[PDB]
Amino acid sequence: RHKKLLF
Amino acid sequence: GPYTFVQQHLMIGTDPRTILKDLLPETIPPPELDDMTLWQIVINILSEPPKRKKRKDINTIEDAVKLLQECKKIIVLTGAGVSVSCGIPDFRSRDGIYARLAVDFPDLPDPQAMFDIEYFRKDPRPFFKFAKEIYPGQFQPSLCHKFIALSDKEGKLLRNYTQNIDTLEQVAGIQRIIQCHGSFATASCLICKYKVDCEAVRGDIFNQVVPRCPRCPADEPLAIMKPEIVFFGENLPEQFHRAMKYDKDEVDLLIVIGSSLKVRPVALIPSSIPHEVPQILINREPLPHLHFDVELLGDCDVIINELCHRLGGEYAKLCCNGGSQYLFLPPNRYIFHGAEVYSD
Ligand SMILES: NC(=O)c1ccc[n+]([C@@H]2C[C@H](COP(=O)(O)OP(=O)(O)OC[C@H]3O[C@@H](n4cnc5c(N)ncnc54)[C@H](O)[C@@H]3O)[C@@H](O)[C@H]2O)c1
Ligand SMILES: C[C@H]1CN(C)c2ccc(-c3cccc(C(F)(F)F)c3)nc2N1C(=O)Nc1cccc(-c2cnco2)c1
Ligand SMILES: [Zn+2]
Repeated sequence: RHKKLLF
Repeated sequence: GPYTFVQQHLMIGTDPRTILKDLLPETIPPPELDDMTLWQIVINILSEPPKRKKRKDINTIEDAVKLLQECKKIIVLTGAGVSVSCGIPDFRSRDGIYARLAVDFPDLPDPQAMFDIEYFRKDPRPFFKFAKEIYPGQFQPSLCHKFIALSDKEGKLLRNYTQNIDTLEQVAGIQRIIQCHGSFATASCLICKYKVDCEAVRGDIFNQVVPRCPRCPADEPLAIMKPEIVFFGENLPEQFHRAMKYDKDEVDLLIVIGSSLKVRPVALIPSSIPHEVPQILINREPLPHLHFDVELLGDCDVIINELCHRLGGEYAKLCCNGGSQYLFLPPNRYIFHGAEVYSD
């Protein structure tokens, strides 16, 4: 799933 | 998979250079490279996802005003830069809030830790110090906000995806908005899920008192009222995924304003739409990890101001009032006032 992540 | 492909070749004793001779038809790899290193090169090449490339036929700011005129269904992706002129500091820029938080919060490692649920449970004070400074009800929206608002009123705005939680687009009049990271609209107890509106916790927030649940036992320490701000690790709202599903095949123009695009899945939006759709960047710094068609670099207000004057009509009625100073770097990059890449 597309979870809020710092990339 | 590419990975499996290489595995099978390793079981056979295949020379990687044999595969690389036609996978890199014009390039021979330097003599002093490991075999496995070469195989990793093979994996990366084969598993490289199809990317959008810059359109060669779209470059200039004149091209940009052309697109703004003829396009309906525009997606505008905004970030914190769009609100710094309103009086709301950045994360990326010089003298953010973190410089002042690290002063008396030695445990706070990065700005992103304010939106870390584990750190929050440990000590929610840095978050609520941030909340008081950025809390809705105290700031006037910028020229950009007004610009996006006018686009929506004209029926040209497909949607404005914002990473901002300042809720300034409500003030500006931007109705076709998605708040990708939530807002301060409600607040909920971590423990019992007792929900409450923004007002109920506002008093405590401006008094630097951590808003606590009035229903949970008073001795329970984690009974804190947390605003519906999406934290890292958590899911984005249902609206985001629902809107992107419809919008990805409807958009004919993407503008990115005031964002470093370092946070997923919002940062994937330029990668998620059709490759032919034109992409404009309006930002203080360039973003080399993406392929924008036109790069307008500087304070987004002075750039938008310039764009509006060129557009005339209702758009020119917005801006502060000739052109604006810029350094043009062919084919597609413009350096306006305020452009900067900060480091030390
Ligand atoms: N107002 C807000 O909602 C707000 C404020 C501060 C931090 N944040 C967090 C920041 C983070 C989202 O990343 P992002 O939105 O990219 O913030 P960011 O700090 O990572 O990036 C801001 C980008 O905008 C650029 N910029 C700054 N000022 C201007 C300007 N005046 N004109 C044009 N460009 C400018 C800046 O160079 C940078 O590339 C989320 O975690 C937010 O919660 C949000
Ligand atoms: C293993 C990674 C990091 N390591 C292992 C590397 C170490 C060295 C090199 C490299 C250095 C000099 C020349 C070359 C060359 F590819 F032979 F030209 C490769 N490349 C890579 N790597 C590459 O991925 N190189 C590479 C080289 C050429 C193309 C690609 C690529 C990746 N996706 C599309 O193309 C990737
Ligand atoms: Zn509770």
